[PDB]
Amino acid sequence: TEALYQVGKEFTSKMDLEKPNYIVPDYMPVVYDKLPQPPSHREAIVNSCVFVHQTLHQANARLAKRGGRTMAITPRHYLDFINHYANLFHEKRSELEEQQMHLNVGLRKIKETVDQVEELRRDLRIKSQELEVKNAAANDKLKKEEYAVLISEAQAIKADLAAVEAKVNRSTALLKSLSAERERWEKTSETFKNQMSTIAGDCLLSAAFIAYAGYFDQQMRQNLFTTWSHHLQQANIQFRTDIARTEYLSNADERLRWQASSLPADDLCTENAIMLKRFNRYPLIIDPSGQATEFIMNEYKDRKITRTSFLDDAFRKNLESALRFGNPLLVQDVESYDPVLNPVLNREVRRTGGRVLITLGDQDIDLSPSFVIFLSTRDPTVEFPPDLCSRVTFVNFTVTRSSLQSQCLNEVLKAERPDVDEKRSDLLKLQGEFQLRLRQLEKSLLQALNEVKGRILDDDTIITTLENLKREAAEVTRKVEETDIVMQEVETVSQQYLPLSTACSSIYFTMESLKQIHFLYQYSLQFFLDIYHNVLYENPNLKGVTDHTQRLSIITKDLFQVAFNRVARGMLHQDHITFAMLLARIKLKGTVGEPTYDAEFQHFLRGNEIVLSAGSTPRIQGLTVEQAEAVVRLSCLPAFKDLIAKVQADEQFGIWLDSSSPEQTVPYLWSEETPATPIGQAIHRLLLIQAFRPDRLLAMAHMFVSTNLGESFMSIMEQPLDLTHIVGTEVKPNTPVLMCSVPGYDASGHVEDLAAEQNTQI
Repeated sequence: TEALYQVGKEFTSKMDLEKPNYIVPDYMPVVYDKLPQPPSHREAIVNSCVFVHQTLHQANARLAKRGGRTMAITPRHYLDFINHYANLFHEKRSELEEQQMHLNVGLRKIKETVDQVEELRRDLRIKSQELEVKNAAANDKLKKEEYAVLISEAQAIKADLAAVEAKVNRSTALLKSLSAERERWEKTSETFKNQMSTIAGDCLLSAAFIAYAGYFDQQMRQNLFTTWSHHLQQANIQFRTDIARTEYLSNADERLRWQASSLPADDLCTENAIMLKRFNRYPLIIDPSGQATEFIMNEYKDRKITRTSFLDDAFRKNLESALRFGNPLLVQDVESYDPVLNPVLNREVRRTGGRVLITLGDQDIDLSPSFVIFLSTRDPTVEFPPDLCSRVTFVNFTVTRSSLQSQCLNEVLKAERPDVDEKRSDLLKLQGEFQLRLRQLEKSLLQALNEVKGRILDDDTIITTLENLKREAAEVTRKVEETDIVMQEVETVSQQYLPLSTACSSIYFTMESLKQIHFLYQYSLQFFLDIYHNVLYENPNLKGVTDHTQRLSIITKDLFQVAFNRVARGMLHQDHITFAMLLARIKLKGTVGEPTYDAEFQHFLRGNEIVLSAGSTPRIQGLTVEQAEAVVRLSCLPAFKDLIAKVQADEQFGIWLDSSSPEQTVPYLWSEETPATPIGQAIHRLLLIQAFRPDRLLAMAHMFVSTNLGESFMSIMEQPLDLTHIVGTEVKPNTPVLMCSVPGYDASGHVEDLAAEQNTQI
């Protein structure tokens, strides 16, 4: 902690972190034991910088204790952190001061313009007086050749007055047209002090996010930011809580180009793009889906980026060429990392004799300053050694629930409402261009007032340009309003397909969690997307259906069925009920008319955590000790509060307790106010069976799945595998077919027979 503080304080000396008005809180979140008792604002900032680094150690411990994969936290992360803090602070301070410079110039030109028309109106009145004097003098002289010149002079002044009065009206209309811009610039100028007062805190949070948050998923990234934000609050460090981190670390122009480079429209993906732009250590990209690899290649075509791999034979030549010519290089398969990059990643350059040299193996190479290297892997489960973790910036592309919901909502819209989906796509392109144009319009209009000398009225060209920029600004603003209402037509159509997209994300994230119960249950996002595509485009139940609502019900039903069919063929049969149980719970959440049953499922799981004392559990005649305890624990629900009495009042309960199939005749032994639902009755029977006949819990679970998903939902697993249909239609040629068998079983013969049936060579 002492080393971190000294590094932070020494490295932030160039920083302008002096806030004489800073108030020391009564409870100071001190992490450096020798931090001075009345800490200064700079002392608090460096103390907060130390705290952020130590939070990642706590963060790694929490994921490690839960079995999650963690990457080593090294001092190079801290050096990365403070480096980004210095750069962002200077960048944000420079941008704000530069912006405040234009606003002050723009405001003063408008104020001068208001003065100019005031004297020009005074001049207009003066010129009118001159016309009255000249006309009267000419008339009096005429009433008594030179007088023809005098009236010509008066007529010439009349043209001058006409030019003056037209200039007054046009400049007044310009001032009225510039009233909104003058008001907007005044408001921001007042807020200059507030923004200056939060840059120190805002950049600290932003820099920490770039240096540490890359490897973690959406939930863990948010937890880290909230922990840092909370600490700044206890330290009285000022930071704004309104602007999102993506908006504060990137502009709209860059985000527009990122979309053109096929970057997914997702906040975490946008955060990754910012990391891929503001990195200090070279980025290591983790993208199982592969859009990040495409995005990097789209973003760097103009700079001639080359894709290679650590396993390719030309990697050393490609690396040498990229270093020598300064071209971007993308290297895949970083799980096979070649330690030849160790000097490159550590930036161990030797500058002697006007030459910048990098030692690659035993050969010295001149390093061009435009060189950049990106490392990528498609395996999210790969472990890297701590030495590699210290040399790279982790940028993890993990699927978020919101992003998958958007992907699935868009895909069903494309399949089901192609006219609506196309209209949505055109509007997003139109609105993207429209917002782009407005940004140029406000920038250009600001530049015109910031580059004009003397007065605006003096040069009529400046006046015309402002009117044209204002005229185009109003029309585009008119075009934005009309695109807003048409999106409302798109949004209200898309609301019908929202529950399906929620079901899609829940199903995939259930599939993604199946690796926790067996190492074999590995499922990519493409596997689920193939399932989703099958339900939307290769569904025999939609052949003649035309009603959108009925098609949606078919799609929703068939999505659960195909998901179970394809996943369970690659699961052990003992785990089939577990996956079907979860799909039923996902489908239950989709039913608006059903209750949550959260308490009943809370009791169905865990359950044993309700500790019972010796006096808490009595001796119920007709039940064993374990059965009696299950009665007492189940008694905690309001529905089963009168559980012991109901069993005692039922002498026929003894017969049902020792029946072969008690799950099919579970007595109505639960109390309730309103009549329960068939799904609700099954859950009550499920709790009763678990309490009294745990050997029939699987049988009751199958009935629960039958109640939610149908009687034939699990029937495919009972049939022999139809390898012919799956290989011919469901399996892509690039996808290997994995024949996994338990000992004593071997699927080689099935493949050999399958080739014979198809009369194909193998």
